[PDB]
Amino acid sequence: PEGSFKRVKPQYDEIHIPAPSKPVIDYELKEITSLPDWCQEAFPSSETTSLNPIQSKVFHAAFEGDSNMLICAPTGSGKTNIALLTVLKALSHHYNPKTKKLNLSAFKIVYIAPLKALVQEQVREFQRRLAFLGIKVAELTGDSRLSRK
Amino acid sequence: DELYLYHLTLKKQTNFVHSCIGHFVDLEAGSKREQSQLCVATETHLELYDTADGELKLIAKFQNLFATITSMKSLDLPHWPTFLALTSDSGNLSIVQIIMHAGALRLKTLVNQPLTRTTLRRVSPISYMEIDPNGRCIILSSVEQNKLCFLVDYAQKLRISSPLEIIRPHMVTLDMAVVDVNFNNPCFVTLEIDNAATQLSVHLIFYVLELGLNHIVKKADYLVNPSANFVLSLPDLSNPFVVIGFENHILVKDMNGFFSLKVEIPKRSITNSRHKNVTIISGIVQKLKNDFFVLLQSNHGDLFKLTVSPDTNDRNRPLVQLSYFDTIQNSHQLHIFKNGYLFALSEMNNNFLFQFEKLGVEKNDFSNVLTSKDPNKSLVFEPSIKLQNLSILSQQLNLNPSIKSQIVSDSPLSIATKHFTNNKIITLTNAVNYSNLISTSLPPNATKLWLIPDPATTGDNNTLLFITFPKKTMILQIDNESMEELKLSQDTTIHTCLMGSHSIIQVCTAELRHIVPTGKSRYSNKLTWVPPAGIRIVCATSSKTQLIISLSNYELVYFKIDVSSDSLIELTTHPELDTMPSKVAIVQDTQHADLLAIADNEGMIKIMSLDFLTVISLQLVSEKISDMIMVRDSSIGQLNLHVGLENGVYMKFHIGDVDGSFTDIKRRFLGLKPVSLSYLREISKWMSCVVCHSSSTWVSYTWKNVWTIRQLKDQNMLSCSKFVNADVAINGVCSISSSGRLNIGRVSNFPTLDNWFHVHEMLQISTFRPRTILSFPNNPKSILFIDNHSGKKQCRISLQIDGECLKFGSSDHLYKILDDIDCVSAAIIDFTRQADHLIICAGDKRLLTYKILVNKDKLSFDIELLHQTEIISPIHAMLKFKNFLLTAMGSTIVLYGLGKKQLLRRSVTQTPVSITKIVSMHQWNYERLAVGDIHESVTLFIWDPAGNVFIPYVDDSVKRHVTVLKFLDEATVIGADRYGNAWTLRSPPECEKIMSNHDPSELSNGAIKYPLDVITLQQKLPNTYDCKFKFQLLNHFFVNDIITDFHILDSLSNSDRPGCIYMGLQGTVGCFIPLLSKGNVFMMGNIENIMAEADDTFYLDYESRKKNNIICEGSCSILGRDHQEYRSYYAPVRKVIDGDLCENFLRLSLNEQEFLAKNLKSVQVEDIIQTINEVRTNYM
Amino acid sequence: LNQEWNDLEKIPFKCTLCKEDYKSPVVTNCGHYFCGSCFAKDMKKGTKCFICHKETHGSAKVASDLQKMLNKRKS
Amino acid sequence: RKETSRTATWLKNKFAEENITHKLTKNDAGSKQILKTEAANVLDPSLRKLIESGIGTHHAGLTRSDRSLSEDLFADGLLQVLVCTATLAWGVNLPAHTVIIKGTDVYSPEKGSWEQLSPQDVLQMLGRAGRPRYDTFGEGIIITDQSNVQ
Ligand SMILES: [Zn+2]
Ligand SMILES: [Zn+2]
Repeated sequence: PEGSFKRVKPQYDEIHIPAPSKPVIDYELKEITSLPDWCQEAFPSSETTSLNPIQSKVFHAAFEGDSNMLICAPTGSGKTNIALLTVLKALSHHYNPKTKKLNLSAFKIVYIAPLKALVQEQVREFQRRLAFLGIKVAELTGDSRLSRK
Repeated sequence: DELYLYHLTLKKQTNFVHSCIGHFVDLEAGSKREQSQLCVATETHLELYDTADGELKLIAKFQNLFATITSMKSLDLPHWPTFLALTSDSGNLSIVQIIMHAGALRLKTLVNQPLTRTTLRRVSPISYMEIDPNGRCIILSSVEQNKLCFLVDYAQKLRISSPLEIIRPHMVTLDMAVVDVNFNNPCFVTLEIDNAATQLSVHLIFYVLELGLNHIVKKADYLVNPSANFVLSLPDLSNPFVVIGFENHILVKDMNGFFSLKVEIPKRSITNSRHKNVTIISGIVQKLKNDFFVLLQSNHGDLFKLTVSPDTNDRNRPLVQLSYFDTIQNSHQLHIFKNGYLFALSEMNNNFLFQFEKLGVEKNDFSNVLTSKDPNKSLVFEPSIKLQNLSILSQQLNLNPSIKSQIVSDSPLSIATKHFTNNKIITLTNAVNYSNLISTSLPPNATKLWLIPDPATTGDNNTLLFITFPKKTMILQIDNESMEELKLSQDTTIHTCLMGSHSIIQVCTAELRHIVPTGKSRYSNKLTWVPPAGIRIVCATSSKTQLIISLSNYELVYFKIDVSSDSLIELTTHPELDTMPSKVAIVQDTQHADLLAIADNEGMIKIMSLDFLTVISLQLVSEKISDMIMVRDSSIGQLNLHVGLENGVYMKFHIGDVDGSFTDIKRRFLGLKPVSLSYLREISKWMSCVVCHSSSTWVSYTWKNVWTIRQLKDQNMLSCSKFVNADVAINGVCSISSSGRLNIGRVSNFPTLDNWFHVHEMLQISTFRPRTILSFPNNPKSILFIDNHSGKKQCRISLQIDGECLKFGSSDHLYKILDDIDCVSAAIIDFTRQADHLIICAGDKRLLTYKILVNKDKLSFDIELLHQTEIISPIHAMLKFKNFLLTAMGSTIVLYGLGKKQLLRRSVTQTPVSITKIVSMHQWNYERLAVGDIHESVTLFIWDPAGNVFIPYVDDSVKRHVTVLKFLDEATVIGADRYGNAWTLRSPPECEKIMSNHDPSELSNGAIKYPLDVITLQQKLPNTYDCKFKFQLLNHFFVNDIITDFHILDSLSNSDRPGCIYMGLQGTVGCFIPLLSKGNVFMMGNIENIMAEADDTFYLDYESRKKNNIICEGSCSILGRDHQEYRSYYAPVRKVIDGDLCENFLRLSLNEQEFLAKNLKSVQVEDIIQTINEVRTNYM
Repeated sequence: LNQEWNDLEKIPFKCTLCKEDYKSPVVTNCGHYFCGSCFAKDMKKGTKCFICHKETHGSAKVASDLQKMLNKRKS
Repeated sequence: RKETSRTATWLKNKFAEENITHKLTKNDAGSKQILKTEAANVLDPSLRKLIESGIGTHHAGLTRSDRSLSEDLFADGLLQVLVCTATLAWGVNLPAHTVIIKGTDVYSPEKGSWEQLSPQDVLQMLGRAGRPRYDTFGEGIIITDQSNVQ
């Protein structure tokens, strides 16, 4: 990307690549009062009261539709709020609007992760954030099918 | 009851006497080697300049040497930098390599060989040092007796051979110049004159070191006429030839005597007034591509070129040719780089760097060129002011002589003085140079001011400028060449700032407001916060992405702009406080900031953390805080709390980032008025400073690991904020004058400790060489100037009041020219209160009195002749005694009044027998005199009315040659010598009781009851104790300049300690500050003792760490000299503690500082550095 | 060898000024300890410690470590 | 883990020829006495020398006691350098302005021979470049062989 230049030094050769400028910002960052009241508690507004740009564009796709989604973002781009919209998507079906309670036994939703140490970070987040619905998240040890309960 | 003084060298001596040409340090470039770079020394001082950028840059100034450098020559030795070989006082030959260590250039020593004894003394082999051009051997000489030759070698470490001696007993030596050689065997040539003989015969003598047998042989000895002046080496002629400058002609001589060629040196046409026989003072040789030519210059500055040509017709034998070049001002020494650039080191001031394009008139012309064909013939030329052959490229302003000066503007400390060869005024000030441009009238009564890059136009230079009034608030818009006017105007504005990007927030007393850009000129308000019950907001501060406000008393409120967007989320929760916040501060540079700072009306400061908030610290400070700021400077990363106060005291604090502690309190007192700081970002590497508004503005930057509050030439600025624009703006700053008038400025020079005084005001030479400077007694600073012609005796007078000069009457000219008068010494004196008179002494022994008339206001000056008065003596000194001229004839004092038709002698006093002349004199409140002598020391007098005479009461013990003399006080005196000493003399208390309890008429005759002892000293010693009392020497100290003026200042920049700032001949300013403590003088003492022998301590640790487990003994002092031995010199120092040695302690690495400081049971390094740095900040 | 020629509690619990319980505690560059009201009042007269008579410079830390060791639970 | 304390102590010395303190750590006034008391709780005497000088160490060979201590320092700012293994980059969230990846070589017990660092690592390590709250931009630095530069 333009701005790159090479400094030739005696032992080694540097390549400096300049940092990218912030993008062209448009449309609207989605609002936290725009959520269904049952899922409004999952997103603490105090630090945000909005969604960042990455999670703002994926909204109508994710939370308003069932289609297949491939979301390619950078690192530290807030996966945990993204994929949790898709969680709240599938929770609405099995959710009873009349009584604020939920049907637990109907569904399973599976979150793959590349490493085991990176699993446990995710599990802590879904456990702390979604605890208000009485949803129990757990890692899968599955050893000798001892945990099938 | 003593007087303890502290010495600083404010501006270092600028007569550059030595130079050397090589490549010393590899700087900024991984691999680069180029012979273009030069090091220049003067006795104490030493500096390094670079070239090849086309213009001479300063790279480094090194630590203070404390010795007398008597020679310097680069030695470039085969198989590697070059390291300047440096011989001095201390009789050490010291080969020094300037090197890079820690982060800054240092001057590191390799080999210091012992020679003879420490002083500058005739036998000792220094003052002539010339080096084999290839680097085989150094050779030294003396005047008279011995000459040495050391034989250099390089290995894993540089190595010197034992010396090679020759001693010729009676021969005083002049001009040692050295012959290049192709590796044969090093030769050198001198002009020696015998000391004991009936007639003057000064003969040229060749020496050849024979490497084979290893001793110095005397090859040829030729007697030349007594006029001989200097020698120079002619390279090859392919038995080497030398060019010997006589008075009105040149020779060249071969060593074997085969050829002696005369070329009568050319001459000017005019030959003005006194005309010496001419001579030749410099003579480089620069050879390229068979082209052999040599630049050879004369007294008058004329510059000639020789070539030596085969003379094909006769045989192949030399032909010598003198032709003319550009000329220039006189040059102590000349050098030519491998580049075409030329460097001329001027003697009287202002060194230069030329490049020569033309390379002179060809050998062909028989018109303007002389030859060796017949020696008897003479050419005349007309010196060309055009300067065709050379080109200036560069200059360096030096004040080599400064014969007189005045102080103008005590508080910023400006010094007015002349410039010797240029003859233009030079005002040398301490402040921060602030240029003004495009002021504009603002409506009445503005207070603060702000600036924000304009969010409306994103990617445009436009910028919002805010003002505020107590009732009203004004706004304005900025772009290059376009400044126009344009968001709440009916309420006062506490704080306004930018948040995130493309947003604004304006806090006003009654309510907040949040703004955002819309389109171009329109700004909506997204929201407005309001106090819950209605309340006045006391103070509001902000960060980049963050915000704080404080209401009346109870609570504090916290905002954060939301990420990914533009929003303000208030808290929810708001903390409480004990008392009313007066003001607040948070760092505004970074997009998040820890540690708010809360202030009170109670008079203390608390700190706040952003777990979350907890009050981590307290400082209890005097008066209520008027204002405060917090700033982090990038380099050290130290986070500083800058606290103004009401009553004028300014303060600063180091802040801990993690803990929150307050340390390193730094206070100051600037003006009388509450302070109200403001903040900026500048250069000179990037930098930040916080100006301070008071009766006058103080900028308060920090250079590397010091910080210096200063003043600024603009009287005052009520608020100041950075500004960026075209016309190209760096350092540019906009502000509001105390008249309430918007204007722009560019802050230029800052006084770093390295320079500290910023000077302000083809080839430029004036014919009038200045003489003296005066000041009107009543008009506090309106300075008068007088010059003298070099030529037909003539004198010009030029006055200036305030900023810039005056016109003469209605004339064009800004000066007057008196004819047939030349001023030996002048003084302006008011015989009556309503007029001022001028007094000149011609050399003719006539005393002329003019009258000064300022128009006020045309304004212009007129000078008006009155009298002519005849005199016996030359009158080297006169001053204003009550109503009268007090003039000093050679022997005697004379006291003149004013009369019609002439001035007439109102009194006379014969002097006691010792005094032959009176070189200078000065008074105390019309009661007393002090009278210096050429040779004898000093005397005090008393004015006795009814006796109509002065009667001496006190004399001195030792012989001291005074140049200048003053009164710090009524019982004491400060002085100088021709030889560099600076001393203070106090009159004893035995004499103070008596002079206090009696009326002066009694001293001459009549009854004073003198103790038994004192009389018996008169009878026992009629010569010594004549007076009959003696000063007790009070201080004595040695500064190698010749001090011309002392100026006793009551204060420097509001400092409490009254200083006395002297100024020297070779150019200097220094000061003696009294230390008023008994506590400080102890500490400073301990620090002078620490740094004084450091080079000995390091060396003992090295020796003893080799014994069981900084190589040279003079490592830390770089030359051998002990300090006390140097600073003592003529006579031992008394109470003056050297503050320019104490100041090298700042320049050491931390390892070395903490090594030296281990010797003190007392405080740590940090506290030393505190103490040392205190003197420039608080005491001047 | 003493040359004339040339669980310790060093913390008083009640103040040296209040002679009362430490409230809004304060630390100096010493191990000195006071109330927020204590230390502010001493500087109204004294330049230095009420104890050492060393230079405080009005410098006072929030002393929460005191409340810790004045807790039964420490930190 | 071994290269860690080796790289850490090498930098500690490499400063000793030139400059330390003001570069390596903060002011000695308040913070040194904070660092001292926190450097007395470290279990491995190796780190005790480093951590006092301003260079931290984070690797799973350390007990969870110290690996928390080294973070608390480096979080509050008392450490200007933290030399780590890939373990930091995965589980722990510890943002810093700049991240240097020294060498691309890792051993692969499958293949029984050394290999090059993998993208999902390199991408993961540099996820810690810059702190979201403060710094407007992060900076990564990769020091490797000429061939890897492709
Ligand atoms: Zn108390
Ligand atoms: Zn104490």
